[PDB]
Amino acid sequence: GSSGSSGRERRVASWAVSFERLLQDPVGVRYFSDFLRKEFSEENILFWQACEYFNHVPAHDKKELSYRAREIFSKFLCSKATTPVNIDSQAQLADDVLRAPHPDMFKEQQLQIFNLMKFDSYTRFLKSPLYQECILAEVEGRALPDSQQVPSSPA
Repeated sequence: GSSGSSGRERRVASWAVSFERLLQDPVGVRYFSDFLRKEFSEENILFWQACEYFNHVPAHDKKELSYRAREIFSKFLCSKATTPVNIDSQAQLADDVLRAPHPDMFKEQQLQIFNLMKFDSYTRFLKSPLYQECILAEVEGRALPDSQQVPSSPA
């Protein structure tokens, strides 16, 4: 009797070797995201993604930078922002992002969350049974479930 799967390399576990692997892989994110939602911490990952989109934008290009900087800001970083991220807007970014943003400045904030979750969520994500769901299929050799399908409430 065969054991495990012979389809592709170990991706389920690859989400433990490092963080870069968690994102790089479309599966590691689909599951990670859901987890956060469990405790209404999506904003954590939602914010990070945004940055990547902003930072990527060149400095010269303002039309875009602004649109994003402002949106992203008033989105997570603001006084009445729906859900403020752990990050502190004390960086007086507004006054900046508003007048003239920076495709590098964010690099700092974005990183803040990256590490936060990496030690906040990323850590638990593995401790939780959800992540294991894919593990069993990897060690056993079965298909992977659907994060969304998985009930937030534990057994």
